[PDB]
Amino acid sequence: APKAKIVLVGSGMIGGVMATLIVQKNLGDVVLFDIVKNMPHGKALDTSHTNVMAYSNCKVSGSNTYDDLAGADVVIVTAGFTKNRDDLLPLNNKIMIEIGGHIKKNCPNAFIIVVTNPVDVMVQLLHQHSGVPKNKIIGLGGVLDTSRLKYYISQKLNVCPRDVNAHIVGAHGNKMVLLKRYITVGGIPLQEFINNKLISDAELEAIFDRTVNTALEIVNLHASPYVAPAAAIIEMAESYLKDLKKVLICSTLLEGQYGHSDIFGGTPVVLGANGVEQVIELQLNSEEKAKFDEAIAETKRMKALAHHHHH
Amino acid sequence: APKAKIVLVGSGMIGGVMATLIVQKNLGDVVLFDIVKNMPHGKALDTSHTNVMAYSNCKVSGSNTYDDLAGADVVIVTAGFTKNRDDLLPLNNKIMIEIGGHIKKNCPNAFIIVVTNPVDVMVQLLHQHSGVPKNKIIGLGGVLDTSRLKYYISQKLNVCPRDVNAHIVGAHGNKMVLLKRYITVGGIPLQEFINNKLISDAELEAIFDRTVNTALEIVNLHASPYVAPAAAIIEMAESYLKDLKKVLICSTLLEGQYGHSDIFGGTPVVLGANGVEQVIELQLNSEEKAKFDEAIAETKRMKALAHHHHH
Amino acid sequence: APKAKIVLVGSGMIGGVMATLIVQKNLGDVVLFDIVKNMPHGKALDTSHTNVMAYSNCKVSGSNTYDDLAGADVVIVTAGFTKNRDDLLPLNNKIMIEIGGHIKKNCPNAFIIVVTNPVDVMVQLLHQHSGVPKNKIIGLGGVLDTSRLKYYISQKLNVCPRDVNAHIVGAHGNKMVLLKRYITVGGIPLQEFINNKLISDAELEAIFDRTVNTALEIVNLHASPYVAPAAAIIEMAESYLKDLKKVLICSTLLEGQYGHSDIFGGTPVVLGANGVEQVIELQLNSEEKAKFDEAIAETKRMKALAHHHHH
Amino acid sequence: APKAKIVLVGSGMIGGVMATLIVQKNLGDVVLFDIVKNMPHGKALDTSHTNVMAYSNCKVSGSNTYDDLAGADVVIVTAGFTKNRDDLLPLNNKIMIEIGGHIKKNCPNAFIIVVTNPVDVMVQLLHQHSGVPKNKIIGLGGVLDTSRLKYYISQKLNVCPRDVNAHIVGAHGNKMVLLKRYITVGGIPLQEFINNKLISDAELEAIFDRTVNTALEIVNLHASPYVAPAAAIIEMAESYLKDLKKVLICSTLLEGQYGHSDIFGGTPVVLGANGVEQVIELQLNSEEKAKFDEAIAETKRMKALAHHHHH
Repeated sequence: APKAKIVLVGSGMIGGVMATLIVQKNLGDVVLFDIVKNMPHGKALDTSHTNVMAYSNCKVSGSNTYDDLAGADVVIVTAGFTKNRDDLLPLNNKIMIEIGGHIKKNCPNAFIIVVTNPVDVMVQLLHQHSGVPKNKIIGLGGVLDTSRLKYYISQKLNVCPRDVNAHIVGAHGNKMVLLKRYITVGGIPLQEFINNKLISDAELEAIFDRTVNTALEIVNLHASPYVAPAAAIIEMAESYLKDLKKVLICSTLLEGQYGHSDIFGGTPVVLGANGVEQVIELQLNSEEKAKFDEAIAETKRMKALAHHHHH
Repeated sequence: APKAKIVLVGSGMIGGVMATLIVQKNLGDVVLFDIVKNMPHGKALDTSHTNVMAYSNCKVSGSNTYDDLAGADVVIVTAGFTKNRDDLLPLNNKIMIEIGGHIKKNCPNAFIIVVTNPVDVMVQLLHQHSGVPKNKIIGLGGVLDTSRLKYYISQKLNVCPRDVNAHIVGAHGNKMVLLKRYITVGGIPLQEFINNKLISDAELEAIFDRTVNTALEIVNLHASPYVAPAAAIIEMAESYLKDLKKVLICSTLLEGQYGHSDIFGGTPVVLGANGVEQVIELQLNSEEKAKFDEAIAETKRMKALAHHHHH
Repeated sequence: APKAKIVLVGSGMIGGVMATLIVQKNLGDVVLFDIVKNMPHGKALDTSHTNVMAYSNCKVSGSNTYDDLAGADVVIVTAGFTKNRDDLLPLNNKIMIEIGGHIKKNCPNAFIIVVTNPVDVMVQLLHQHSGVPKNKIIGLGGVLDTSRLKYYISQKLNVCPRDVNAHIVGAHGNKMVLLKRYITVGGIPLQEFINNKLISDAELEAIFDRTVNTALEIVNLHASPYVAPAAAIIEMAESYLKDLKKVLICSTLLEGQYGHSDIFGGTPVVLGANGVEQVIELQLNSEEKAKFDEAIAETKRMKALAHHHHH
Repeated sequence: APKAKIVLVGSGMIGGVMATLIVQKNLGDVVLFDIVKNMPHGKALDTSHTNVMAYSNCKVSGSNTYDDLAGADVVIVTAGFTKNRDDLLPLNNKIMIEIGGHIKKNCPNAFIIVVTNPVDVMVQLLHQHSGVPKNKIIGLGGVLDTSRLKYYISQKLNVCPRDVNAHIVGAHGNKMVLLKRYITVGGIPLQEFINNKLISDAELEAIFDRTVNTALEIVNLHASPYVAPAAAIIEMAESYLKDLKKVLICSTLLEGQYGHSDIFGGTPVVLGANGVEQVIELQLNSEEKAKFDEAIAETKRMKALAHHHHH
């Protein structure tokens, strides 16, 4: 096998960090694609020199040509308008449709990661127009949202961040379902730490609200989230590329899980060489299911608005 | 700060792998100490050349001189006789006593990891004779025993090994307490996977028995365990050295946890720059506590035999 | 030792990438300092979540307070105006003076890396006002400029980028001295590859010109260099922090090397736990020395303009 | 692509370290093959648990069945008798012949690394009997011998080990050709350091002799070389697997280089996805060529003795 070819469809801030991390990790050749003239060539050039510092040997190329999708193993889609918000849904639908046609033609066996918000909508639109199998396309959501929850808890408890495990399901956005019952610290139920007064229920509520609102908190601090999104996406991609079979929460086609079909939503999946190798259905109680249902309903509402412009 | 100085007291097979991994990870300068003439110099020389392949710069030196403990940041003790078994306990006590006197004199601020079996006994003897604070000495046990349990489950479930989390407490050896209730897969309770028929209770019983008996299985296959022990020890050491604050199950002085005091036993702890920063007490039920009590009792029985030879 | 504290004085694009890589590499706690209100808090928050994906445990904090330099082990200065160019020299002098006073007060034992252009001027101004020893301050230049030269040659020759070694000395900027005679490929003199017609002299001239002009090439492509600068700086910092003793070309105080004293200029140095542990003087011929002299002269011309505003 | 399959033909000490490092680096699934019953299963089991500590997911299996070569991407041959020495040559020839027949049948597209001494002989015998293309088989030699030379020089000069580059050619063993003229430190000719009295010619002679005699030095210290050999082999393998295109000195089929054809000998090569992608011929002077010729002559003498037993 030659190296993997990884095509970043969108070379904005998240793209730039993704390119950086791919080279750090020597994960494959990178194409920074964008519709903006020359900019992706400039970022690609800058990024390419870091092969020296990293002792890697990944090519990093820019592209303004959709045909450069040919032979892609992994396609990561960040392209889309970001600036009410529902008015962007049909514009972004058109972007998914165009990208999907190019994936179908040029790299129908690629594994596809969708980032364009609202991701649980956009991923399904790209699934439909790209024609790729359901195990070959996913959306970013839970790895990112849970990194925040895990991190905040770990700082309170003074433990390694990765030793906090947590589940956020349903959708990526304001209807995300944070599951207190599925939080552990070093594999131990969070409740034990609450029982010991090491962290309180009230503190946890504050951390939940902070988790849901983190993107807004960052924007209100005159920054914007792109470094953690990039890292989350690269964790997903790497699991696929290296057949690590990590359990990672991602937006995936539901086929009855949680009572839902014909829609994408956030749930733990196992990512390895065959893409989505397993879809894990958490055994939610009725209160948790109700919240899952609200997340799905909101994805459906926005999906309906995505199809069509009106005068 | 100069680099950490890491002294391996015992340069047998586990020592050799530890030296190898320290250089791979660029964790510090290494001293391979042993009472056997010249052998540690030979291993150290071989190991030193790997700095080139690893792009590291750790010194690796051999030693036949206890005074080379001076200035050690981390001391890892593997020295001891291994070939009934209880007859070795007083010989190994004498080894702990001798090493402890040298640690007290030459590196009283070192962090100490004890490996010599039975570790939960030997660690406490070295604690007592070295004079180091309780937060500065631990024994290998749970990281190693749980790596086996986690690994076997992960292979059954076809998930990344590290995504299986599990707890084995009390002691390292045949009385280890395997806690089915504290197993998770990607943070999700194992029971959910049993409910879905992805792994059965009967399979789990077989995996438990295999876990307890793994060292014997390897010896019966005409090999011997040293690679996983080494890796486990290096994970512990690295957590200390790098202040990662990982939750790792290790033998530590109990001060009332589980109803036990004045004895060492296996329990999750948090390892960072201040050594044992937290001792986590799992909220065991009575059936699990009974097994914990049997593990402690066996550590005490062997500790009693360690003190003295008889004619 | 607790973790290293690394203070990024300037939280713009290079700062952001530096923070990202420090967490990836688990190199220390990071402070993103800037005079811009709140922005560094926002970047720090985003960056902090990546501890989860990276299995690291570095704190990442923002700061708008110079006193947060207290206890810094490593201080990296990117702050300064960037938008003729010589008119900025006295404004940037004032920035170096202010930062230097804060380093002298709060972290006089820190190792300091200066990035603000023109670096060979700015580094010496910060040396003078910070009061730090000559072995504790350096400027970014040769690691960055050589990464470009090495990379371009490696692509022509189809070899691993790091296996091309090259020297660019004197100053960082348009008077950089590219030393054809000191280029090797897998340790073998470049000339052998020219002799074999694997790369021509004419190709090399084109690659030299491209190297000198790379920042302009990137800007003309509607991007800007910050990813490779960040990686270069982090390679330097890491060599110090981990005592790797890498030979890295950096701006350092000259004390007679190349016939020059009382000025900073680019030359290979060895970076380890004691800072600049060695200054290596290449045995330049007269033609190469003449170019070195032109680089120094230009640093002096700009240094003279830095001292004072005029009406 | 699924993961690479890496078959270690010989599961002795070098095999064990190789298995360890493959898992550390997550490079592929490993088969520890040996003719000794059960031992490779035992080592494989021990090694497999380290996936947990390493956050990797490489299978590690033992084998006593040559057919398990099926589908191997990389085959590393350490098998052979080691205990005069020329009497072993025909026994080891028979081992190469048997392994070659199994490679031809089961994995004719594998990349093959030969370690069995004398490697420059054994590699060519395995080439001939395996039928693999010349760009798909190499022998360990120069990466290992040069790691020693580089390391010893780096310790004298107090620089990072990898920043010393050096060439040892011709053969692996007592006729190795150490090329003083091709040593550099941070890319700078060694001669400059001799000129500055930082290292003397006499010191270098001592380091050369130590390099040639390192295996004997280690054995005389009651250890044996296996850790550095393993690391060297894994550097080669990784370059192939990851398409890094590193310049690495290895035993390869000569087709006129240095005046030699129809024989294997040590020379820098470039290792990437297409195997031996380039054979680099150093432009030796007559004195260096004479030594190269002596190395070849000795490989030929032993090759002649390898063919046949006598009564």
